[PDB]
Amino acid sequence: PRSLKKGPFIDLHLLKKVEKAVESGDKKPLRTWSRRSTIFPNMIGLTIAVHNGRQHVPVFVTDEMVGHKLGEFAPTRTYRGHA
Amino acid sequence: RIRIRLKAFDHRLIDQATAEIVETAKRTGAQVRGPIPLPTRKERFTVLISPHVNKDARDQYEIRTHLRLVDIVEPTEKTVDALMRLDLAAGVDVQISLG
Amino acid sequence: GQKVHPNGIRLGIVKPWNSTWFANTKEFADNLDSDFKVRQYLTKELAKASVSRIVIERPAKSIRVTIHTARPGIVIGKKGEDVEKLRKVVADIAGVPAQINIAEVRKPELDAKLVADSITSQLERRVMFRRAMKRAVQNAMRLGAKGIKVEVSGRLGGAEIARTEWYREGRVPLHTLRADIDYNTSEAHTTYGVIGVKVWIFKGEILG
Amino acid sequence: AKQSMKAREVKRVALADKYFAKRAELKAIISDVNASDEDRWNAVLKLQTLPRDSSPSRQRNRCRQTGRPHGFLRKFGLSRIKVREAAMRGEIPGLKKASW
Amino acid sequence: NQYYGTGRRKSSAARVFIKPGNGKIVINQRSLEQYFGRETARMVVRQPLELVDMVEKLDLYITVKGGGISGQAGAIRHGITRALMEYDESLRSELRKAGFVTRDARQVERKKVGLRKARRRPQFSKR
Amino acid sequence: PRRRVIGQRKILPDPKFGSELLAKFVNILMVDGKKSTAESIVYSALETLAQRSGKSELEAFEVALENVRPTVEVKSRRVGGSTYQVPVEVRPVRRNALAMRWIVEAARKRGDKSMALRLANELSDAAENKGTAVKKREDVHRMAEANKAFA
RNA sequence: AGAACCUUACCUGGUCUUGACAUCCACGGAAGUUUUCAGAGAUGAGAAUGUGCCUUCGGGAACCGUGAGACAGGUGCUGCAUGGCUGUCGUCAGCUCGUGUUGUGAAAUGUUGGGUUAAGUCCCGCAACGAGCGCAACCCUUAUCCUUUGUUGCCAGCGGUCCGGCCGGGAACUCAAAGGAGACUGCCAGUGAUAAACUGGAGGAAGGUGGGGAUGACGUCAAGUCAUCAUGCCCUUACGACCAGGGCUACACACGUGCUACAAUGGCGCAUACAAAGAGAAGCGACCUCGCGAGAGCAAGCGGACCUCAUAAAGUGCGUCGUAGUCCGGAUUGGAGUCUGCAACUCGACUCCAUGAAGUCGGAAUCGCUAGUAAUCGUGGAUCAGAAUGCCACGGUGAAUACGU
Repeated sequence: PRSLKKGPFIDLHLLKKVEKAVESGDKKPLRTWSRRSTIFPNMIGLTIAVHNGRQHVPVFVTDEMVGHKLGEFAPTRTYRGHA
Repeated sequence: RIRIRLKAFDHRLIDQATAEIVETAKRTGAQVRGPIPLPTRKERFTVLISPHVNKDARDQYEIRTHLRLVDIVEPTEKTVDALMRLDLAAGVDVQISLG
Repeated sequence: GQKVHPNGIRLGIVKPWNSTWFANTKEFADNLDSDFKVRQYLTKELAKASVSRIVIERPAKSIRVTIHTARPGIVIGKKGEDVEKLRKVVADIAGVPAQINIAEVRKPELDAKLVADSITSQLERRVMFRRAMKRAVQNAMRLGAKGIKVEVSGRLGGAEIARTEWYREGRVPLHTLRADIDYNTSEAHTTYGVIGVKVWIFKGEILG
Repeated sequence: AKQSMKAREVKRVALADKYFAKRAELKAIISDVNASDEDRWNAVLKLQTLPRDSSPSRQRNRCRQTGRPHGFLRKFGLSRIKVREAAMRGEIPGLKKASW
Repeated sequence: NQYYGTGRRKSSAARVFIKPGNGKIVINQRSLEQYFGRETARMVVRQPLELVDMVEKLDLYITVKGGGISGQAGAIRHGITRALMEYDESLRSELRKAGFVTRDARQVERKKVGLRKARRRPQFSKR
Repeated sequence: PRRRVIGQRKILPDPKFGSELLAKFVNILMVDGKKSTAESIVYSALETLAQRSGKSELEAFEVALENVRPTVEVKSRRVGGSTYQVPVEVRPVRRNALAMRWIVEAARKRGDKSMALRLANELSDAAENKGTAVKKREDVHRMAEANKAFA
């Protein structure tokens, strides 16, 4: 994981977007590619459709999800089974 | 005292350069220390010689950098000044240093 | 790729280096590139002039070139006219004060590189490669080579199936280190493709 | 390699040349433990703002003749293949085949 | 008066000096027992002296550099033998007979490209 | 090899007792070029054996050896469709080595804890004409006897 | 000889089209320097400075801008069109030619035969006589000696000592390079065809090519490489160019090559000894301070026989464990962290604490090695911000066996 002294990581533009949504009080999904972005307290409640390489998959945020990153909840590979 | 560090790839050439500087020194001044041979640096290199793939196919080159330490104990007026006009043969990096 | 390069194996004993200068690991690659650049330029310029060997030698932040060419005056042109022009562009290529010398090549038939160039030229102007090769070998021998070998490869006579052919005369010892084997190469960019020309010339054994 | 790749690299090199002072200053700021938190944050965000090609860790060493990325050597600035050619042809000073 | 012999074996270079005395051996300002913990090394350094019964007769001062232990001991012995030769010159034959005069030219064989070691070929397989 | 026989290389006798056979034994025992340990082990065993059987160290070792040396071994000629084992008289240099190797293998096999102790037990057995090395020796002899028809 | 980005050539989207890279004119602007908002970025819109080399002033060379085309570009196809380079039989002792002669001729002879050699090595014979490429020698390195030169290298004998070659010094020794000597079956005996040789021994540091390397004949495999490079159909508002993210790291499985193990010739703990060979300025980084540690802070010495990397490990001595899936073994997973780097999610290395799989020497079968070799122990280097159990180098310890074909 990242160093504690560096702080968390979140993409600036994504942070901005989150701030705007908070200001608005809207619940329309924000489509995003920043899979590397960590998740914050203020983003709880928002839906945020994270890119998985192919498509944006909606991620409704939860309290439990804070420390994690957005890409963790947007699996990229699609394996069903070998038979 | 003037330390002089001669460096070159060719050893005959460096030897020639050592001699010549020694002569330059000896005529003008007095008590040239001497042409001390330091260790040679044998920088080796391996490379694949195939254009695409044959890994055991290789060539191993090297460059032998030779060092000669020449020292002058008494810097006079005439002697140090000689060297300025007395340039050496090419491919021989000299390095003088007084004190 | 069986054989070792005849110059390369002999650089320590009987053959000398072309680029002859010293530095520290800092400035080497830069100077190597400078040498490449100048040499490339000179090849481009003095193509019509029969030039065999460019020798770069840079002491004291100043580059000294030495061009070994068979016919100097074409390189020199009018006395100190063409040489001067070359010098300034060389300086520009390097970024230092330049000094050009021109060595005059006695017996261009015995210089391997020149011979290869001539053969390449002949091939370009559509002669029988075989006849060019015989001319080369014969001339060298006439001039007093202890031996010569030449070899040409690929799309000979525009044939679909490429093949190589070579002609030796005299003695051309390659395993013998002390032998003076001037080796060089060239390429004919014909309509049908490239034709590679190698030539070895045995000027004799050195005793030391 | 392609011409385009060589061009990209040249560009990257130019950018590294350009932004060295600023990027180094920013790195220093970020490192400096005896410094304000907000300042450190500003510095890391500012680093983000700068172009990516500005980084030295982006530029790949290629052969100065062919631009071949692999098989590179630093002392000569050439890829193994062209280096060998140089040794053979006599144009690398001092270099000769080594045995021991 | 002190006599001298250089010793040399794998990468070890001993400087043996012989003097007349009681038979105390010093190696880099340490005793034979101190410097060589190995008995085999002690044996090899002493060997020439046993061969020619000059153990009590002469002291020897040594300084040795390079190599490991066994090689260092062999270099020491070589230097000893050389110094015996210089000293008596009538002892040459028995030293020859023993095999001490010979410099053991066995160096380590360099590693060779292709191979994992001097001679160990990597594992082969037809398939 | 095909072309030339070569002279066997020189071997130094061991420091403690000054003997070639022991040095050869320690060499055989050794592993990974670790000589000092192997010879320490050999010495330890020897000391234990000497304690057990009385006699000198060396003498006891020699006795134990004697009891596992083979007079004859067998080799595979196979000129026929099926293979034929043919006895052959084994030469002085070889037989000693074989007995050593055989002792050492037994020591490796045994169930006791320390290597030196195991070697010691093996030597005692050989002296007494039991153990493992003596059995294998017997087996070798027995095979030769069976194939005595071939000569 | 090193995929986080880059590399990258692939995918997804977002974008450009004389273009990222060149030359050419036309004509708009000195180049360039600084800063602003939107955008994932590519890009798309703003604010300050400058006018330098020269003009019977229709303007110029560097460096941006726009349009036309000529062109650029292609890691696109063909290695079965090619050059160059490479593997391979094989460092195998062979492969050839000229002239002569034999044969209608394809061809033969030489080059076969007696011996001998590592060798088409050498002698002897002989319709062969000669020559070339090769097997040999010339080169590097290593093993002994001598001369020269002695610092940053050395300390035998001298004086002083902080008992450190550290400081007066000394030039001996090691060592460092430079130049010489030395090994040639040269000397002795026997065998041999009045031989080439072989077998032994003397000396010698080295003995019969002393050890190792480099060196690869004519050719073979339409062997490999058009993605290093070069080079003789196809794409050209896209098979070219720019960007962000992803992938090249996927995972029912099969194989190759390695590392670590299964333990006591060992593990663990404490003490302690002996190397070589290298690298180092956007670099190596002492000492001191802090941190359990990875490291962090401060910061000399050093382009380096001087300083740094940098403590060699195996070893040796003392203790413990006592044959257990263990004080063997370390995979795996959880936590917490350090550094590089815009950036360690995919996907880095390393550290600490926890966790403690399988594995008790491995079926058929199969590989390497003849000596300082194998085996085992550590050390360094390249590529390289970071990222090796791989590769290339270095020394330590150091065997077994070769009857024979």
